[PDB]
Amino acid sequence: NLLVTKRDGSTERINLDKIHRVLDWAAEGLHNVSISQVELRSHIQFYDGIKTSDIHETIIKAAADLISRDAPDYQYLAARLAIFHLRKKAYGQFEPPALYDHVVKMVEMGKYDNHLLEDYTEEEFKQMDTFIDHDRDMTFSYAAVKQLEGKYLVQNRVTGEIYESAQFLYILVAACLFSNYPRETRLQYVKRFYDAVSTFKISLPTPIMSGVRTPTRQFSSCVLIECGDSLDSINATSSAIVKYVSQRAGIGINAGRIRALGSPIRGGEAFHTGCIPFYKHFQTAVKSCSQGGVRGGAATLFYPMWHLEVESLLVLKNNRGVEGNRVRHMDYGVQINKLMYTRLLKGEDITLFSPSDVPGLYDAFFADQEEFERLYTKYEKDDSIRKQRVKAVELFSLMMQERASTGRIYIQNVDHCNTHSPFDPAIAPVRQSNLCLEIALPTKPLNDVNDENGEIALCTLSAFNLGAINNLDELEELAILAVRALDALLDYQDYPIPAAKRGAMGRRTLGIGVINFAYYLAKHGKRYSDGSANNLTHKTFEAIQYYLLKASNELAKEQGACPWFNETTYAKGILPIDTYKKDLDTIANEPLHYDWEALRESIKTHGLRNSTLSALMPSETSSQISNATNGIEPPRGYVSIKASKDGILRQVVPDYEHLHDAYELLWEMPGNDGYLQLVGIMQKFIDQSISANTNYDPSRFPSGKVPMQQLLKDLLTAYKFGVKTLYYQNTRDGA
Amino acid sequence: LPFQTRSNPIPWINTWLVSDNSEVDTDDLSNFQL
Ligand SMILES: Nc1ncnc2c1ncn2[C@@H]1O[C@H](COP(=O)(O)OP(=O)(O)OP(=O)(O)O)[C@@H](O)[C@H]1O
Repeated sequence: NLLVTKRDGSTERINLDKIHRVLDWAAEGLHNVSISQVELRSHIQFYDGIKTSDIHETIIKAAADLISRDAPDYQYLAARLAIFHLRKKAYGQFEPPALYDHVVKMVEMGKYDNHLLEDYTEEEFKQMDTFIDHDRDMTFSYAAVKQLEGKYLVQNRVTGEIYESAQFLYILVAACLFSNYPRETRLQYVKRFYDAVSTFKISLPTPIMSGVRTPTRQFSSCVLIECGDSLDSINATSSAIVKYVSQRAGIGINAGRIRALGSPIRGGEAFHTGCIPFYKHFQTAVKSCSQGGVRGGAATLFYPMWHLEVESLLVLKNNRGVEGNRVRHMDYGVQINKLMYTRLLKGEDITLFSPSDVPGLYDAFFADQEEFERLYTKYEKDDSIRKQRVKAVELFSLMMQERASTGRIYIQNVDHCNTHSPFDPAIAPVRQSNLCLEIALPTKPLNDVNDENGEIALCTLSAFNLGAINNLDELEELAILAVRALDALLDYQDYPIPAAKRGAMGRRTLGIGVINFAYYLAKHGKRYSDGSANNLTHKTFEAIQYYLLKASNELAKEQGACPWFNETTYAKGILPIDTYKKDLDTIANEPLHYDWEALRESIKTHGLRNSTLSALMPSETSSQISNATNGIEPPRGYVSIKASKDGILRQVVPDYEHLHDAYELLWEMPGNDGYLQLVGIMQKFIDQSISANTNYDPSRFPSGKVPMQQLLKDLLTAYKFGVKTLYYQNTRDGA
Repeated sequence: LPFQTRSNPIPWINTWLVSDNSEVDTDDLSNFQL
């Protein structure tokens, strides 16, 4: 006869039928899906004592491989086949156990934190069980599902055991994040939030979903640190980075302070060794947790473009060069300002100085654009001062090259990140941005690894799905649901370094990111390149921002008001709707729609629970969990492809059925101009910096060589519309 | 037409019925007004 080994353990004879019925359960309510297809696709090789689990495993990958553009449903087909396996591999049976029962069981197993069993009585638990819709597990697109089977779900990494379920996960987080809340609104918010996230209406950072409800108390994602030219300072930075990379966090180092090579030390008793020696160390620290240095530990370093070693620095990400002259494991962000670009357009030179050979030259760069301009020329025409002249047209050129050569050298216009920042340039000047490039928060160096003064920008963020809200108004609820819930994490997550805790509790900066922007612009006909979305964008982002400030301002009554709020310009009555670059009105004529003055005063009177609520960050996993489009950048193709642990993943762009025409794929774009114009608009409302990336296609350029002209031209375009930063330059590879 | 409309349950069958065997200038820059 024939044999089989049921996951239960017992034996059975092969039942060719039982398979079919399974595929059916999936093909149920689907088209273009051939039940017979997946079978033959899978070449399932039978052999005695084969486990039923493995058998089931085979079809999952097979169905996932048939997820073609012509077969959009297959994406959901395999998804159903997947959800099944998971639930049964963690519950013994297809239907998960009651909220209460489960919560408790996993507690004593070390997996769920008993913290919940104490803040919620059985009744409240069994009640919340009502809100839970296990059936929502059948609303996942396999793309997202596969991710859940790793990062999000609670599981045993050695043994493989999966202890948890897809709505089960959702609800727990909602409550465990609202536990310390009033008896009367607490059950309520627990549901209104659960649905907001369970319905993919509001996606949250990967780190969050996994650990809310487990032992670990840390939600930190991206951090910033400014290093001091002083020997001792660096040593601390070295330690901090390791402490933070040890908890898998992205790093944002600012060594623009290390005093230049040759600079005096102690008078004339010893001359400085340079910035590079300090920079490379920074890299070993971020990799302190990485195997082979291949992956893990992300460090982005920032520095002034007028630095005396600017030329030295550009080379390092390049692979063509001597080891000791290249730090290639980390990204770099060139800092630029208004005078800088000026020199380029005038074919004039750029005097390079050392942060330590000039007084007021640095600080001015970040906060005041006049002083840096007045001071600059002074030393520029001064000979006492170690200097080095280099034609601007000669510098910007080099920089831009490495940017397209690697696609890691970003850009950051300081003046815009200070004249259009919720913070005051004098009081809390922003000197740097994070690995993601989307965070504009104030920074301070640390004398010690645990300096009291030190400030370590800590950013916590959540995202709003534009493809999940029918009208702009719906945001106002989701706004409070996010801002409130988020602000709570700040008091639930422990801070490794003290300089962070203080700097965190102090302003409670909140980063809110929007996703599925591609689907949105398409659902309205508009596109990126024609810019017909310029107005649609202005009106949209105008709202998203308004409601967030109103949600925060409102909380500025319910749980105090911000510790440092005074520093920010918001308290000074300054609004982000009157700081944007005037150049923008020229690409958007969509006047504001929601009374702003109402908040202009309501926030003068009461304050804000946070210092920042608007930022744009590109997220790999938040986007696919909702089957939405990555951040704002349009998809490179209708049939999204990726390698999971299995190595085949397919994600059809939201609604390919009527949406094929309206989608303007990243490569379908004529030029980068269109993209920028929309970005500059978003900035007019973003407290913090959008992760806008530029994309070029050599295949479209005469002699197949992207012209320097175009590259430089674009940079000016961004600066002209008040764009804060630049992100990956990805060229048209695969040819 | 009497039988209900459908999508070929088997597409794998088709296999057998098909045909069986850097530029830099200050020129263009000078003009931009950031
Ligand atoms: N006797 C069998 N022969 C071949 N395939 C089987 C057999 N029994 C189950 N399968 C298949 O393997 C998969 C696993 O089923 P399941 O996840 O429910 O766990 P199980 O141990 O097989 O329990 P049960 O078979 O009683 O449902 C299903 O897709 C099913 O089609």
